[PDB]
Amino acid sequence: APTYPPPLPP
Amino acid sequence: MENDPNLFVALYDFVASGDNTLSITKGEKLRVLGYNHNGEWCEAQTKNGQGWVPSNYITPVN
Repeated sequence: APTYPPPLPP
Repeated sequence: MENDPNLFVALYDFVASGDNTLSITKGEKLRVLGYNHNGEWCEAQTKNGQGWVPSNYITPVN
């Protein structure tokens, strides 16, 4: 998994 | 023999950002393998492959 957070739910 | 996996459905489209993420489309079925350390990313399988998707972009489906 990416070290940056995922996008918020749209 | 191993049981059929229970499945999830995608709630929203997500376009891969590279880095072992997986693009998914609203309505696709997924099999969940697990989560990262803080639960925000989910490692999943679809017809298009395997990779990380946002955990709250998917949900269980009967």
